[PDB]
Amino acid sequence: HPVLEKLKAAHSYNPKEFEWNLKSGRVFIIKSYSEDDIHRSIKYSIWCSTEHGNKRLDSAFRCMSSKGPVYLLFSVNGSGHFCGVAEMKSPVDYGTSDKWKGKFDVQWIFVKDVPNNQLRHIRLENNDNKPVTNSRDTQEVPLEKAKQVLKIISSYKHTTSIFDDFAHYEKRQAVVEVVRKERQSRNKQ
Repeated sequence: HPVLEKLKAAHSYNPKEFEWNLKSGRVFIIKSYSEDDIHRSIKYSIWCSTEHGNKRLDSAFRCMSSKGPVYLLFSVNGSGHFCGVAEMKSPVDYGTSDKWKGKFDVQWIFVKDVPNNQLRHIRLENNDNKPVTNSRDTQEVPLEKAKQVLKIISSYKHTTSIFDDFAHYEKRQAVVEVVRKERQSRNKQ
């Protein structure tokens, strides 16, 4: 599969060393609606949250302007694992450019399944001491606990990725586009 080979050659997924001991920065949970959205995000380096989520992330990125990075810890709802880590790279663009209303740039860094039981011992004092694995979308992670999460995700010797199913997602999306196009045609009549 050529798209995945292009993506892996052009970007440096799952670096073997990663500075997790962040001197500055902000870290947030991302809860995706689906694997398809993750696949689309890795392929096109974009993300979109809800309206509320986008406002929070836009504000954080703009407040971090030159001081340090904004990291996104991805997990699809009800999945039982995190699927990767990406860096936020731009503010939110609301201009007209069809399922996502805004968008911002991300750089996917880790694409690897890290099970939730590797992280449940880390709790968020700013979210009623619940496990970081029980977070809502765009929940901010305090820097020290974020260091621990990034260290575990960075080091974890994973068995699978969403990449293991790349062709599957490529086909799903392709079939969807045909389905949409023909349906749209039946409604043009």
